[PDB]
Amino acid sequence: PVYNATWSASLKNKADYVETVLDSTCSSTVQFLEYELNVLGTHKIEDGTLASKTKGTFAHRDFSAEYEEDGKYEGLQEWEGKAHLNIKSPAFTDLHLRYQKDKKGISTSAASPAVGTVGMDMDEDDDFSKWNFYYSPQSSPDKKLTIFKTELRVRESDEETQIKVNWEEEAASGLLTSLKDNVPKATGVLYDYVNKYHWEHTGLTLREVSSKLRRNLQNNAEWVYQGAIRQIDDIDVRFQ
Amino acid sequence: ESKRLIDLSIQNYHTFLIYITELLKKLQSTTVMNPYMKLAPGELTIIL
Amino acid sequence: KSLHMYANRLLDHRVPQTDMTFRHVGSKLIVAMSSWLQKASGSLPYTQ
Repeated sequence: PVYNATWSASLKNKADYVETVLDSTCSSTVQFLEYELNVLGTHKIEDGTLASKTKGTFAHRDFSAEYEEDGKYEGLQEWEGKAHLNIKSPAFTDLHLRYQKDKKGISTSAASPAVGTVGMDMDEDDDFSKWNFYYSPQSSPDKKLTIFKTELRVRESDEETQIKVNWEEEAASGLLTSLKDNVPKATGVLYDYVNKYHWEHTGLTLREVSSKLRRNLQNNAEWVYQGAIRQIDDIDVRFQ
Repeated sequence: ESKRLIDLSIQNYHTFLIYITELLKKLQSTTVMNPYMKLAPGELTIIL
Repeated sequence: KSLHMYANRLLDHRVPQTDMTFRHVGSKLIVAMSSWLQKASGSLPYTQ
């Protein structure tokens, strides 16, 4: 009656494609300890190649997680598709991750309302290749600060090859400033989080509970002290 | 204290990279062997 | 040429937050050594 949890799983085969359904939920006397998690994935192996589509979504008091995957898997080294993650957290900051992969380019970045957008892009080709690691300022999503860059270029004339490595001190300094500024942002959210749970259960803050502990310590100290004083008189009188 | 540490880190990092670039430039001036190295502020290019 | 480039390397680099190159410390030690030498007995033009 206090706690009820259900885990339901099912694997089903339907001719040409497999389907995976997972469910999990819990009912609790605790408000922040109840949830429902769900995922669905359809899997078709077409003449040996795999086409994959799956959705995984989570629901809970302090946030909800929602992930989408799509793509196909050719051989063991060729996955082409997209992966998108989106997090809605009332308890903390939200996040949205996007991953992309095509046969000639890999692009992915994470948009954080505290750090900003951090991403990297890999363009690959026979006679050239370029790695880009950039940080877009939280205050300026329109520009990319190149944290680092690599540029491989094999010359089609002669046997020379160029390696060009570039980095920005500006990007590093800005990211460091963003990180040092993010410290209080996490501190406050976690502090209010713990106080919220203390309220939900006993109605007290963390500081209120500390004060209660101190007060009880003082009360017990006096309870001991009074008897410690009384014993002296007891001993004296009995000796007399 | 966390913010102070990060501030000092940025400060010394910047104060240090310029000296590193100068030393790298002086070192690259030493030799002219066939594999040619080109040093630039915030960048290095390697020809093989 | 090698000694020149080594001297250039030494002059061009020092730790951050200090702008005094180590060559000044070297010159200080050389000055102390020369003072001791002139103090030493048995002076010769080769000492000069």
